[PDB]
Amino acid sequence: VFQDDPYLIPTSSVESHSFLLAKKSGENAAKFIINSYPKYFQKDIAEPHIPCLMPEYFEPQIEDVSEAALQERIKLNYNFQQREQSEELEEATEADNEKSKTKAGHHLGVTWRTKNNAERIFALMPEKNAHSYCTMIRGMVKHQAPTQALNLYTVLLNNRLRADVYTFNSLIEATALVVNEKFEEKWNNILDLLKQMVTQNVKPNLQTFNTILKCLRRFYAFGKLPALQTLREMKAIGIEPSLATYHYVIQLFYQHESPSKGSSLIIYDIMNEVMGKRFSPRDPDDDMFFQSAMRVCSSLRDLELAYQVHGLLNTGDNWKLIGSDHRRNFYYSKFFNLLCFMEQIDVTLKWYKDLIPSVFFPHSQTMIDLLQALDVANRLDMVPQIWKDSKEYGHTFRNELKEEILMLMARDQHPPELQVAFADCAADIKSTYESQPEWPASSLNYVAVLFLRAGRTQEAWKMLGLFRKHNKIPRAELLNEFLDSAKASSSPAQAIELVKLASAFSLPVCEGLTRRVMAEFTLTQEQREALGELTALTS
Amino acid sequence: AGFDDDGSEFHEHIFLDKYLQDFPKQGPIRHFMELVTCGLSKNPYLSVKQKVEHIEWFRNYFNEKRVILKESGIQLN
Amino acid sequence: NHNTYFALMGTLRFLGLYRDEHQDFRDEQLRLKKLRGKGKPRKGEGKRA
Amino acid sequence: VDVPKDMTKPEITISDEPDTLYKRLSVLVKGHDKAVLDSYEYFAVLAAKELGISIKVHEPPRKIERFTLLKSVHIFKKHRVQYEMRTLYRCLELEHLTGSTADVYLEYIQRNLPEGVAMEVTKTKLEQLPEHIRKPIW
Amino acid sequence: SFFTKLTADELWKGALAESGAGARKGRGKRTKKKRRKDLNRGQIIGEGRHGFLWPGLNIPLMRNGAVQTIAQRSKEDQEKVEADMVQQREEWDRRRKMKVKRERGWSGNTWGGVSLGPPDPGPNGETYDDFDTRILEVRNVFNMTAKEGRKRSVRVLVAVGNGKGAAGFAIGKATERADAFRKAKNRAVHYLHYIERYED
Amino acid sequence: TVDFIKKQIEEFNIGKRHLANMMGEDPETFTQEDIDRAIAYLFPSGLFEKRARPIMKHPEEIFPKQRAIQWGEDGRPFHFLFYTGKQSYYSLMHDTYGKLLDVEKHHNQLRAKDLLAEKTKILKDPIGSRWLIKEELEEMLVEKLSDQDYAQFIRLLERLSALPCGATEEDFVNRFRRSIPIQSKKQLIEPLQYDEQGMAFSRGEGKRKTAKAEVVVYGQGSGRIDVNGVDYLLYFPVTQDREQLMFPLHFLDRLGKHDMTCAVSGGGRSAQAGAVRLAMARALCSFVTEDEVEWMRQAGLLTADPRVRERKKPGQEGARRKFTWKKR
Amino acid sequence: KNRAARVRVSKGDKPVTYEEAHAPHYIAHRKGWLSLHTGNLDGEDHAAERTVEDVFLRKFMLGTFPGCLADQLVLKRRANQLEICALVLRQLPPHKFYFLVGYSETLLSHFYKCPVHLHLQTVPSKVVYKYI
Amino acid sequence: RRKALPPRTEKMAVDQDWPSVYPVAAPFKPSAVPLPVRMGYPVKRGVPMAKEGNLELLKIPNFLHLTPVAIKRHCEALKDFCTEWPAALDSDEKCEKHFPIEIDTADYVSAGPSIRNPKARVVTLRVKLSSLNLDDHAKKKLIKLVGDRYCKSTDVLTIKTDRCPLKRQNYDYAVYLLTVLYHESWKTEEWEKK
Amino acid sequence: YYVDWKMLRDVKRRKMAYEYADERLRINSLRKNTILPKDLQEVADEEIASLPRDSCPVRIRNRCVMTSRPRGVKRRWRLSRIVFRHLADHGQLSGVQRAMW
RNA sequence: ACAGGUUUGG
RNA sequence: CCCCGAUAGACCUUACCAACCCUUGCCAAUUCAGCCUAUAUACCGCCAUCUUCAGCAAACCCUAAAAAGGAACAAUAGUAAGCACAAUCAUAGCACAUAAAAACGUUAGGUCAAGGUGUAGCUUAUGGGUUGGAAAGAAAUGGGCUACAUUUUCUACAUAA
Ligand SMILES: [Mg+2]
Ligand SMILES: [Mg+2]
Ligand SMILES: [Mg+2]
Ligand SMILES: [Mg+2]
Ligand SMILES: [Mg+2]
Ligand SMILES: [Mg+2]
Ligand SMILES: [Mg+2]
Ligand SMILES: [Mg+2]
Ligand SMILES: [Mg+2]
Ligand SMILES: [Mg+2]
Ligand SMILES: [Mg+2]
Ligand SMILES: [Mg+2]
Ligand SMILES: [Mg+2]
Ligand SMILES: [Mg+2]
Ligand SMILES: [Mg+2]
Ligand SMILES: [Mg+2]
Ligand SMILES: [Mg+2]
Ligand SMILES: [Mg+2]
Ligand SMILES: [Mg+2]
Repeated sequence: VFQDDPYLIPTSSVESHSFLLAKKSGENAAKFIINSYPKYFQKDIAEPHIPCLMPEYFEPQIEDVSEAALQERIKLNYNFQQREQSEELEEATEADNEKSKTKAGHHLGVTWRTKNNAERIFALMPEKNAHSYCTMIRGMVKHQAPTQALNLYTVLLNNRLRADVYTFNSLIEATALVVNEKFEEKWNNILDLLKQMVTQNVKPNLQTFNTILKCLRRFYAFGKLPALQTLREMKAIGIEPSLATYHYVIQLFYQHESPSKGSSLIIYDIMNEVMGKRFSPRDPDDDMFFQSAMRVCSSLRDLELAYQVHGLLNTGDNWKLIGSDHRRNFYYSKFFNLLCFMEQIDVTLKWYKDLIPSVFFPHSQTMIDLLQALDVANRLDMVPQIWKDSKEYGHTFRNELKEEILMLMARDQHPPELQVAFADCAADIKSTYESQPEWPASSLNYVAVLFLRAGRTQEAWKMLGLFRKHNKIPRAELLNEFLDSAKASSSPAQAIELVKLASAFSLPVCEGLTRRVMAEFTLTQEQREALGELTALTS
Repeated sequence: AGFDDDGSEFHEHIFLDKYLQDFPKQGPIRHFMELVTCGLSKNPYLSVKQKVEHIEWFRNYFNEKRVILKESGIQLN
Repeated sequence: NHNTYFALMGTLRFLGLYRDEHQDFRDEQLRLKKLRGKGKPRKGEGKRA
Repeated sequence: VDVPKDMTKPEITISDEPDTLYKRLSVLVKGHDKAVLDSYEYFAVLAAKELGISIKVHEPPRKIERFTLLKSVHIFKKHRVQYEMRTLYRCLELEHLTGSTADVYLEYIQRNLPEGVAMEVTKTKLEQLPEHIRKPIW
Repeated sequence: SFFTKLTADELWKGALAESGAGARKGRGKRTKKKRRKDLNRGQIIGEGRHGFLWPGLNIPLMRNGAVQTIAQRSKEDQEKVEADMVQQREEWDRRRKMKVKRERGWSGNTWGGVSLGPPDPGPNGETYDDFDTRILEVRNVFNMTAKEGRKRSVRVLVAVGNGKGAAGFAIGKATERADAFRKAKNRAVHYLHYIERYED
Repeated sequence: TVDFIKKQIEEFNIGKRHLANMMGEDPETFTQEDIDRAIAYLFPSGLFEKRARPIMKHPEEIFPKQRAIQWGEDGRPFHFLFYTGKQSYYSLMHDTYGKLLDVEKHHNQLRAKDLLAEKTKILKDPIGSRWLIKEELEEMLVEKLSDQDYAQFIRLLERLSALPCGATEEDFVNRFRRSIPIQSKKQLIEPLQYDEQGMAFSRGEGKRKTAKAEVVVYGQGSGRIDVNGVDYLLYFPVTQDREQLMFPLHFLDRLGKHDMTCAVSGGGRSAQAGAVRLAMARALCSFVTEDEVEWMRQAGLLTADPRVRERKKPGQEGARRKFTWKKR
Repeated sequence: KNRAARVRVSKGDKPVTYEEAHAPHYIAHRKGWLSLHTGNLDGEDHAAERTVEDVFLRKFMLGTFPGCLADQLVLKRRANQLEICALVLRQLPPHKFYFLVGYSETLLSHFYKCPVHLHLQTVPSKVVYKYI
Repeated sequence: RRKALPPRTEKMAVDQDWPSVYPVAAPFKPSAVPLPVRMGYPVKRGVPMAKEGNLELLKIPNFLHLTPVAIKRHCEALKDFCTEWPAALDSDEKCEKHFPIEIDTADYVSAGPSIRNPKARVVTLRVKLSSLNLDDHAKKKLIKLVGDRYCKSTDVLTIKTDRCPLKRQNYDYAVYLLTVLYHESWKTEEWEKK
Repeated sequence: YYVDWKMLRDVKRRKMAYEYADERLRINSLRKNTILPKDLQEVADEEIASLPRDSCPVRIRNRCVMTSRPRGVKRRWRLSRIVFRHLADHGQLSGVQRAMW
């Protein structure tokens, strides 16, 4: 979807999120221009006459006939409500078919107006109950007024008209969301509604068993027993459950898994039983299923199961199973969280170059797990290769991530084979901050040990003198190390300035620095300077 | 692709003698209309309805102009 | 349809998507001419008035 | 290393209707330059040798259309400007093809057909006899 | 009539007539003025006559965490934006009006005695930093050719000297003034005298 | 630009590796023979100039070369004529003049000792060796050469050749000689085939002014021609057209010794005769010896007639006829 | 003297591109066609229907990308979908480039009743072939 | 703020599958091609232009998606849609004895918005008269009834129908013409006695 | 707008010819024949003459699309001989090149 | 006078 | 320059004229359109000419000073990127020929009438539509076709009647 030109290739996740919106803002703008000026696109040249490339019209066909204006205004909020008044002003009798769609057009978009239109459903004409609950029950759940919804069920039961699937798909939620120090009465009412749904010769659909399951996740942590009972009862019917059904069960198991590690095995076996067949996203609630089935693996440290979760998603459709990228960025990050340190460094590096630059950029979390993986196995040749990518992928998080990317060099040794990378990684960091960026004092201890074994003292001495002018002085262990380096390199003129710039700021190890300078001057035959420094620090 | 021509066949295009029943058979009207029928059958550009409309235009024109055919000396209906 | 061409181009230019350099040149030249003092007379006052 | 799994899912059914047979499938490819035509010939030969088509390829003669216009704007007729339009042809002669084979071959060819060339397909549809001609007596 | 329009470059080339057949030998020079004003200088791509704020050109793409819809300004701020555009049009000439001044050698409007800096280093690598140069004469020399008629060429006299007795002079003649100065500075080092100075 | 040249070498190497990978051939056996064809196939750029087509060769071939180092680190020039402008051309002139003086003194000593054991190797008529041209000398000597200097060098070479040359002097003079590009303009003779119990079988092809003719001749039968199934006398009523057929046969005395069948397409009454004549002449070479083939190709029997009709020009009548140009 | 599609010789400082540096007698010899389709063949039709749409797009893209378009367009016509290759300078932000490409792919497709592809290549400056 | 991102060349693997980078027709974006290609007429002292920003490299069609590797990879999966050709009909002698009728149908392709080509309506029907059951007088009558459409030297009748708009309608008209000719070749009317 | 008032009038001429093409096509069948008597042909002549003037395709002039030049315009490209050169020498038309033989 | 401007295609 | 714009005129073409009609009068809109009105001595775009003539030229060097010039081949201060020439390309094999190309400039050369145009002029008209005519030859002249015959004319016909 992005353009392959380097100036247009997205660098970070925010840029990738912004470029798509920018392109869509031009697409919908051109569509709006087409809709505003259809006469410039009426001419058809293509022989197959592709209708999707034709301009759309948002105006009705007839404005005088009320029955013709209602059917055009129900499909194209305020105009649909004004058409109702324009129809009722002429004393026109409206049937039970146009009123149903007129009420649905309002129940789809849209408190007082809701009641004013709901009274227009019964007071004007006896609208059919089969069209009454398809509107009012679904319109009151978003207005948070379920006390009137339960009366419509009694009304339709007294009118001897059966209740459809969409009735119970919302009434159980409406009666479950109302709880006042009681959780048993609502469950018993749900059971008594199911025993009547099975009595009224209406088979419960997949969403019927899914909606009751969606309500048992926010009320009780022990409510997984009925969640599994209905899951087995639905298997006993012969309807293969979609991903949305298992999503809520895995969500409840993830809530009950933090205190007890037993639900993880149930999650794993049910996921292994589900992953044996190719599914299809026939339910719009199949997005968080993977977000939970991989979050459990990332929380309980199961890479052998993270591999199975990754192999399950790309079985039938690698892309039609996740809707938003907010879940993808959290999904691949928590996958690489386990993949960095659990498996081999070779596997980590081979899965890095395929998912990080191509699929999605990591967050600030997995960037620390990468440092941990490169530190546990003592891998130094990959640090300059990962940092050059981090320069572009974590520039927004660099100021809160740099204090942990450079500590890996001091914990390991300094072989004489990587002395050029040891200098490049320090230069590309330090030469950019002095031209603007809080500079941590621990980076100077690293730039000292990178050049100590490298044998470059002239370039290392300037970095020590540059930071001392930043109104901040590092610890005297760095001074004692650079003093050993200077006394090994036979340059006594450099220590007489270090001791002076440390004594005026009163380092806590100044009494040891004064002992080390004496030994250095005795070794290099500078007792005159050894006494001159004492005579200078005295005053 | 995308053009079915109203699901017509060759018998609706070539064989058009079925529309010349409202004309004198032994008069010059048939001699004139056979040429129009051949031209319409040898025209892959027009559909069947347009040829029917041409035939009907000729029918109503000849049926409206009745004085000229009676004046010409040849009896036509 | 040259009328469709011109209307589409002018509508885009006025909406802020197309930038017609020739129309901008015509407008700049007309602005300079009216600033110099020789513009287009009003309809009905050219011959009589 | 991360290769997608279960990527094969076609919808191929066997209908009981006898497939149509073809004797000769002629493909006349017209273009402007010869390099594109040679690349297309190599591509077609490579696509036909895998399917077992035994394509016979020969180069039909070229056709050049030349036209003369004036050189100046108002009045200069002794001086002219002549423009030329070349058309090089390639003949792909396929023999012993079936209905499904011809369909898949023409699909794989017209999906990757270049922009600067055109292609004319002439099919020799095989048929034995209609029903009113086998042995009728008026 | 949209196909009848052309490029602004061709429009200006046909309007100013810089390549006219009369301006070759010198039959022009009557209306001695030539200015081509860029129309797209301060023309923002997003703004239009109707004032539609596109989420990608005029207004940002994201506000308050949510996307921005297609909106249009009222008829009270677009007029002020156009007034600011007219202000910038009338200020354009003020921006491109400045002559970089320098120190005067002899008079305020001459090059005699003005400083020009040390000459360029030699090809072998020697650098003349202690040398100081001065322009002594500037003259616009004309030559009558066969086609171009008057061929204005700048010839200047440039002297070099360090202050220890070694100095010289040279003449640089070219088409451009900056090129003539450079040629004179580069040729003045090759001709150096030594002046015997009693007690320096 | 040594760093640029090295970077281009590395880029060419990695691009050749990736090209072999994407083509599917072995990279070790992948060379320029495959590079050229792979590039021509992957980038089908049909142009009239091959140099304008995409080409990926070695950087040492893409970027041109120049003169090598003339002086070492000390700055002293290597050659002893570096301050002459042409350290190669003037060195060649000096060496040629030195060899000329040596040959002159050798010949003088031989004349004084009364010994004439040399010969004149200047008459190069049967060899067809011509002297070098300006391009043939500038391709050897890297630096440019002037026309007057080239003429002086050629005249010095001919001066040296006009004197009795020595043993290595002959090679020294001949190393700046270029003979005919192939020196073998003699044509090839088609072998005598035998098709379906038919001996003395031969076939020939001819063309003159858009008229293509093929002849099948049998050297065992009597003398007659079969022109498109009909007799030659009825096919060519004019005497000229029959003389065109008799001309190749009369020169070889094969009037009543060959039976021929000719098929001609295109042309008129004389173009067909000329094409059949050319085809017969090219076909009768298999029955005669080499000297008679040479005599025929010297007489013009084996050479085509490039005189075709020229295209008409704008503003003219017959590509030469101009309109009436009025002076006033 | 021929003037058609021929830029004259200046004093020696003007930058010219590979296309303008070649006289019109070099078409199909050293430089190729800027547009590829089938209407310009021998036994094919629709030569003007594609030519008018070519000129309209030549003007449309020039008006859409002002000042940032380096060279002319490359207009390929292949199987009912037309490709527009452009060499643009990286003057505009990537968000403004994506806005315009998404607006074009949805405007021109509906205006010509055929799928359009728009490919952009960002160059730092105009690539100079001859003297500059 | 200007950002310069390196192209894919520095990340291209030497063993990477090229059809994965170029599966379909592309405008030859130089950012995904690790091959340094120089196209264009060089200068007297210069070299052909580089691949970056080369207009001539975008002018020419690219076959990078049709490398032999991709050709084989695509043709391997196409073995499932095709059928087997009957080996008992390799020689045309038996093909003529089994299916004597030949049906020539023209089909054309062109890039653009229009698909309708008036040259596609023609349908040719070639029938060998030596494979039918006409008697002597029936054949002698069919010859004079078809006229010049029957080649006496080749013994083939050619019927070129273009009267119907649709190709299927022309095919039906051609088979009707063959049927009505085979039927009328046998009817001996009153005028055949003279 | 259009290119010129001449082109604007020619567009209306083509539109009226397409509008009344069927009527003239049906009436000319009554005049171009010799079987029907001339008595009705003389009336059909007056009837077809009573039609508007711009209804006959004879008034249609093949002008250019870009500049609407009345002469020197090719029928295949519908472009003037000068605009065609201005585009071909630019290279916006495939296959067009300078004829060299 | 420590001088500068002013003739001419120059 | 003179079968030139025009590879094309009964209406349209056609910008000419006479009779009559309309004046925000092609576009969404514009105290706005529209002009085949003048200026080709303001232009671009396109060309004619010398012209199958080769010269042009940034960067250096030289002159008993330099405005400028820079050459003697048995050579006396000349090197040089690129543009011209050349080579190459096309007339499906070479060579040839043809084609193509021919910079910088002269003719204030031709084109405001292919198209857009700066300046100067029209808006109940130099603008937009309908109908009818746009002859004719006292005379001169350019370029082509037919011939003024016997190597001709007619007949069938490849050329022996
Ligand atoms: Mg002053
Ligand atoms: Mg106009
Ligand atoms: Mg004087
Ligand atoms: Mg003439
Ligand atoms: Mg008229
Ligand atoms: Mg008129
Ligand atoms: Mg007028
Ligand atoms: Mg002029
Ligand atoms: Mg020369
Ligand atoms: Mg000089
Ligand atoms: Mg040079
Ligand atoms: Mg040349
Ligand atoms: Mg050749
Ligand atoms: Mg030659
Ligand atoms: Mg020429
Ligand atoms: Mg003049
Ligand atoms: Mg003149
Ligand atoms: Mg005028
Ligand atoms: Mg104009």
